[PDB]
Amino acid sequence: KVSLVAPHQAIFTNKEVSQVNLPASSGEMGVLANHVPTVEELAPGVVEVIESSGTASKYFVSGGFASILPGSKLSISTVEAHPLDAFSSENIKSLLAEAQKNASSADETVAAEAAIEIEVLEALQAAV
Amino acid sequence: MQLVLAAKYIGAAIATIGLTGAGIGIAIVFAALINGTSRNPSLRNTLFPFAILGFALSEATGLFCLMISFLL
Amino acid sequence: MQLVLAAKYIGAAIATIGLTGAGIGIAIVFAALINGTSRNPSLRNTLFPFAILGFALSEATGLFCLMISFLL
Amino acid sequence: QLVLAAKYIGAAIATIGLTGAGIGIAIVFAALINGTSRNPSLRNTLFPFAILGFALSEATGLFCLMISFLL
Amino acid sequence: LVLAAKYIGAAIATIGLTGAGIGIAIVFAALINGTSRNPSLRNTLFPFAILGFALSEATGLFCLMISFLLLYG
Amino acid sequence: QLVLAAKYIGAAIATIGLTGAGIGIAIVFAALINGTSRNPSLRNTLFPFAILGFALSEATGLFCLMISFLLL
Amino acid sequence: MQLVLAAKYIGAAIATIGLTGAGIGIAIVFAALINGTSRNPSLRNTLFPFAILGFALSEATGLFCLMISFLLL
Amino acid sequence: MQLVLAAKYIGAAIATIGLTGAGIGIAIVFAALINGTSRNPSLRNTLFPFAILGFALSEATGLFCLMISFLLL
Amino acid sequence: MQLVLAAKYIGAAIATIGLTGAGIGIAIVFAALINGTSRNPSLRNTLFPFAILGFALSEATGLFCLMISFLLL
Amino acid sequence: MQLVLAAKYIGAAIATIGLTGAGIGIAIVFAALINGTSRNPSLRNTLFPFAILGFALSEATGLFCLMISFLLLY
Amino acid sequence: MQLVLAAKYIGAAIATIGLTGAGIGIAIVFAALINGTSRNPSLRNTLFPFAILGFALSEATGLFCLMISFLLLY
Amino acid sequence: IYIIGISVSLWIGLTILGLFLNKAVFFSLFVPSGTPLPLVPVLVLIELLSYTARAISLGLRLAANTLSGHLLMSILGNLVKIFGLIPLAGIFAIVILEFAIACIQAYVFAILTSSYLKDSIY
Repeated sequence: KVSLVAPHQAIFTNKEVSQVNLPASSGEMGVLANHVPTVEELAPGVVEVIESSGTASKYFVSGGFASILPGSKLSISTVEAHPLDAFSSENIKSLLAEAQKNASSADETVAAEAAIEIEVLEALQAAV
Repeated sequence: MQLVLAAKYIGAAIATIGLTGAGIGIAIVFAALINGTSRNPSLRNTLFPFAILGFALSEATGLFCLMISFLL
Repeated sequence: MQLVLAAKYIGAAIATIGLTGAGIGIAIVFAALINGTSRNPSLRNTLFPFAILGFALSEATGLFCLMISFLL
Repeated sequence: QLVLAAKYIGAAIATIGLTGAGIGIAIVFAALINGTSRNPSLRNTLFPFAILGFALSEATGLFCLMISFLL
Repeated sequence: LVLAAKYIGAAIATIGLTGAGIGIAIVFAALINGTSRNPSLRNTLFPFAILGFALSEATGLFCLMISFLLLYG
Repeated sequence: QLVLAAKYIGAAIATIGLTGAGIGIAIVFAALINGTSRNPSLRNTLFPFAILGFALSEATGLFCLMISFLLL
Repeated sequence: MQLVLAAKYIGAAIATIGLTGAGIGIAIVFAALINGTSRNPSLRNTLFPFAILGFALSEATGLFCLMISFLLL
Repeated sequence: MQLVLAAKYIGAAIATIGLTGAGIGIAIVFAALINGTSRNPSLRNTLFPFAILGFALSEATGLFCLMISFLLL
Repeated sequence: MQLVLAAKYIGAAIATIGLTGAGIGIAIVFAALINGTSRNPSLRNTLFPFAILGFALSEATGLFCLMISFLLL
Repeated sequence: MQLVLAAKYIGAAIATIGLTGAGIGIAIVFAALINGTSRNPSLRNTLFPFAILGFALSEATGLFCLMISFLLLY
Repeated sequence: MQLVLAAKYIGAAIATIGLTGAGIGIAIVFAALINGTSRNPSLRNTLFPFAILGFALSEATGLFCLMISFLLLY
Repeated sequence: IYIIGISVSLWIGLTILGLFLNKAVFFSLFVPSGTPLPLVPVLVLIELLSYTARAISLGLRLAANTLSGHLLMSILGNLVKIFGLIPLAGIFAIVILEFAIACIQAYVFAILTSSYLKDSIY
């Protein structure tokens, strides 16, 4: 019973799931059958949802807010949710190398935006 | 003997001070099991095997300390 | 026997120091159960069985230590 | 004079157990006061667990004070 | 031996003051932190702090009666 | 002899209660300093409970010190 | 041999005061492992190796302190 | 005479047991003030007055307990 | 002076019980500063001045209790 | 030498009171490492290296206190 | 002698009670450093300099208390 | 083994104190900076004083590990006089913990020497 609705398509939609592990801001917590109401912020990690047996679908979420209801409902609202097989290893190295050289090189919000992009690209490349 | 009888009563009383560690050990595992079971579902499983096995290890300090007090 | 009578009264005082673990042990399981029953979910089951069984295990240290103090 | 001198020490060292009974009444009340402001454990519900939980923690202090005053 | 044991009875019995002194601060810490969460002010948390402090202070008053009785009676 | 030597011990073991009174002023000040930054418990409100709570916690140190000074 | 027999009985009781650190050490490692296992899914292996190895290290203080009490009795 | 002289050295030793509450009390108030200052914006004044006044009240237990030890030695 | 000589050695040992409050105070103040510095960005000054000043106040109990033990030896 | 033999037996048992700090110190470092390993993603080394070095420093208090108790009885 | 020799052996055992504060101090600083390093990325320096400097201040209580116990027995 | 372990550990502690004094002569001696305060020279329980306490951990660990292994003589007389299978399972865990303690003790010496070499060049 999950409600992983993004801003482009619906993943879970109907209540037909068992377990789901999504990387939150505090730690890598996972929802079971009927989790408690712990609506916390989701970080840029991997949101895998185990479907009964070993039919889990690894969905690399870009970060959101994993809200849990008290009636056996888990609403994982994220901006982008793509699979791990939809990313290339050669194209991911170009964005991580450009963000490291642009950090601490100017002013305004140019140096602050490069630090957040380098941390999210390093976590997705290590989970291949 | 007067000296042997006085040391036996003091040995059983000084050895009873170790009940604070054994009494708080069973409450420490029970506090985490009561708060952890509300998240679901670690009541009948998952944390059920850890609560039974964890309480037996913490209770070994109270049974070993009580044997030397009754034998003195 | 002046030495045997002096050690009998002192045995019931040093053995009573273990009440700190048994007294605070019953409150540690009740504090985590009262703060978890207010949100997800109730208090008539689930946590009700763990609070009754958890308080009986932590109270065994106080009853066992009191028997050696009254028999000396 | 050895039996009379041991009677005074039997009630002084036995009073050291009041630390667990004194702090136990405040530990159960601290969790109930912080949890009642989360809406809406007021009438009954949390009131029955706090009254029954305080009596179980106070049983250690009443049992330890009986052996000290019996000398 | 009887007069020397009366002075030590009022000193070793004062070890129980650690539970009564820390109990007044444990109940006051949860009431002060919970009152700033909007809006446990009038009664509610204020009324339970006066009644809850009497149960924690009962251990200090009962332990002090045994120490004062050995030095006077 | 026996009465003069027992007067010095009546003020030494009775001073062990300063740990509860000394840590009580810090436990109430830690919750008041961390709670005042949550906006905006400053004037009164939380200041009245911290001032009244510190005087009640300090009563254990003043009451235990009266028995130590009366026998020394 | 009255002085050696009186000091031998007090050695087994004074050395038993260290059971508070060894008894609470097994419950401190079990409390963090029970609360962390409910967050999914550090159960089979992974985090099971640190909990099993951590309980044996904390139990070394209770076994070493009990050897000095049994040798003097 | 001889019994009063031996009790004077032991009177200043057992009375120093109160240093655990006064020593740890100065660090308990500083731990909450250091972690709370970086939470925006308990810095200038506000929390600075309670930390300076709270540290002097918690340190009064160590100075009062040390006066009875120095007077008997 | 046989009773006064034996009480001088035991007076310096029982007075060292205050090291538990002073020893744990240096770790309690350092735990809040290390965990609070990673919250962005309590590093330069701000929390650095309270950590140096707070550690000296908690360490005053260990130096004051050690002076009474060395004076009775 | 009845006074030296009686004081040597009590010295080995009174010095064992320091095992509470060394015994609980190994469980304090293991509780933070077990709860922190499940928060993603330090498993191999990183946080595992501080647990081995932190447990050896906390156990030095129990090893140093045990040497004074064994020297008085031997 | 006699009373002087018995008080010297008992002084080294009673002075070892201070190891509980120094032994648990190494575990309290290591628990906050291991749990705080998982927030990304307090590794090189920063948290490593405060943990090494903070452990030396907590260990000064155990080393200073052990010198008074070893001087009475030697 | 007990006398050879204390003598070999004392020689390693003198090399750490002698190497720190040579590096603090060609680039002054900064060490701690400060925060507009004092009382830093009285707390000299590190560097030179830390070498005597760090080297003593290797010798104290050998005496504690040998005491647990030598306690089998007292337990063998009671088991050959409940079932005796509890002593065989408990002795196997102590033998595995004693062999695994050598890796943690050797890693503590390398971690302690790494902090002294980095602080001497800063």
